[PDB]
Amino acid sequence: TSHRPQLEARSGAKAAAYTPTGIEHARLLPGHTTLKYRKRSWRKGTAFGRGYINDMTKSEYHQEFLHKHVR
Amino acid sequence: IRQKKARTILQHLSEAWRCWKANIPWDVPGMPAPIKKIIERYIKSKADAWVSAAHYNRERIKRGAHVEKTMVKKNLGRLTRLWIKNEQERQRQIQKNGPEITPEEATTIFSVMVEWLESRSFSPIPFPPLTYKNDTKILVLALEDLKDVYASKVRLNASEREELALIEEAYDNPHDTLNRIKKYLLTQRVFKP
Amino acid sequence: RWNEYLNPKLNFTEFSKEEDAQLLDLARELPNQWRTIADMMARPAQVCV
Amino acid sequence: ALVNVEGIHDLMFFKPSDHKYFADVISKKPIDELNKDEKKERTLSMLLLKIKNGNTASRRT
Amino acid sequence: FTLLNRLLRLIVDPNIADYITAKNNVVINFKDMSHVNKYGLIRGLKFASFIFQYYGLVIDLLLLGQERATDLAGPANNPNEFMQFKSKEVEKAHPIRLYTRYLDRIYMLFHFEEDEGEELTDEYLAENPDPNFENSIGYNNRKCW
Amino acid sequence: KIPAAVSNWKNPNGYTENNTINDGFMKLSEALENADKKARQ
RNA sequence: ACGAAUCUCUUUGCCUUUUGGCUUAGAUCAAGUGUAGUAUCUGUUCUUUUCAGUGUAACAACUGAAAUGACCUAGGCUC
Repeated sequence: TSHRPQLEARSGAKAAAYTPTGIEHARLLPGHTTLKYRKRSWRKGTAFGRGYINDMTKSEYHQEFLHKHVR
Repeated sequence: IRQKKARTILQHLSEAWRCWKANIPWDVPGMPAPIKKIIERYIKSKADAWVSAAHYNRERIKRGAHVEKTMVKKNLGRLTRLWIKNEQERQRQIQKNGPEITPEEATTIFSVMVEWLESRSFSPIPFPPLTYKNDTKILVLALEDLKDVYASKVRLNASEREELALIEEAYDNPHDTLNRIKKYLLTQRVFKP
Repeated sequence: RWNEYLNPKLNFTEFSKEEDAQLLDLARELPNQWRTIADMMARPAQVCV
Repeated sequence: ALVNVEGIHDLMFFKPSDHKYFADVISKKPIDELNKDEKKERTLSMLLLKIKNGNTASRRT
Repeated sequence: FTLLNRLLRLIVDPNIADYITAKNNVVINFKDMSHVNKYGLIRGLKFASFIFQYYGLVIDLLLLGQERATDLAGPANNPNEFMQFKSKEVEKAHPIRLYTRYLDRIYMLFHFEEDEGEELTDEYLAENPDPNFENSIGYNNRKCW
Repeated sequence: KIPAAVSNWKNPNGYTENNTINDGFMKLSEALENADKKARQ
């Protein structure tokens, strides 16, 4: 039971600085500094001769999956 | 109220997710219908993520991409439960829709075999007989086949030690073992899972 | 033992006369399939046998 | 040869020669025996079968 | 399982055919999932391979016919070895010359003539016409050579 | 009113099928029993 | 009779940690024997009137055989 997150401001009112301690992070280094503005005897011999659904697991894509990777 | 009911509600959610994974229907008898439809909507959303992540990670394992050993192992567990759910849905539909074979196809299949066996004048296999001198030859081969699994193994759990004790009993008193087999072939029709 | 004997939801009572006509009917349509028949009788499989 | 009629739970084995000697336990005449004394004659062959073939608890009592 | 039990009665004692049928109707368990196997062969049975070859015997006899399967098997008193015929007149009697089935895969050798070869194609292109000439697309062949 | 959650999988420290046979199953076994009796005669 | 308080009691309504979470149910693993003998629950059975023998410390238990009708107020020199 987490039951509540941490409100940000209890970090933000801490008196290290307005800034952090003075740690310089690599992702906070400068970059992208310029903003961009928009302007027949053999045949007779035998006996038997002559949708998109909204569910993952009941789909056609899923049963072709389980037919290939469970062999 | 906000505090007392809340822990109870999240216990039904975790329980509704253990039921989806076990492929068991989740029915709480006196639960209100709008609380039931929120838990069902959110269990289906989690299940949608769970399935598509299993497909995504199974295709990485196929194409040779490097996957962790813990994540290869978690993938086989998901794809076992997904495989059984397709297998239970296949069984439920054959009960519901009936057999795919028609009665005219089953008659034709049955007579092709009778015509062949008449043509071969086949003498059909009897029951394992009362006076059969070869009975002990068949037992040696079957018991050795079962025994060779244990030729290598070092550490056995309780099921493997129980398995070897029955085979050593069948060597030590082969005539009582052979009578147990005949009693089962005549009478035993319900089996263990 | 829980699934086959000791679950109190199981049905071990005497069969009525309409259960026996249901049992002889099913045992002829599904010759030896005793776990499928017991699902339909809603009784344990060993009792049906 | 197999089933017949016997105690298939207390004996460590039952032999083919055990069919001959005991044979009252193998027989199936459940009621209408012959007035007590043969109820006594069966229990003696029950005692001798449990001593010879029975497990340790059945033998010992 | 109803069809198995009937076909198995023709070759074995009915107490064996009842046991073998009833043994496939079992509960399957994986941790907390359960169902009854109501349909299909469980291959982890020790006699599962016996059922599987007798069941595949049916399909061989439906593919060959009674007439041609007798040619390949030989007479019942004096049978053939594998790929052995009693004569060449028996060998050339039918366009199917060789048959084998390794478990689930089948192998058939056919030898035709222009007469017998065209008759078959004529009947096929009558009932499956192809004026667009697209039969070459999706014809499986061996990509390793 | 919310019922109390009681799980089959986990226990807290404190406070410790309807459908009938399809007729295709009925009609398959009648056909296979006629072909069996007709063949054995 | 009633306005009416206060103590006792029931019914109705209220109501309490009526699971700390998550994943590959996270995973796996589990009971020696033999020979003599005691103690301790439970179910089950005692349908009998005299006498004789056996038996006992006395009983009991066991083995044998055979008793009913009349009247008066527990009882009968009753038949």
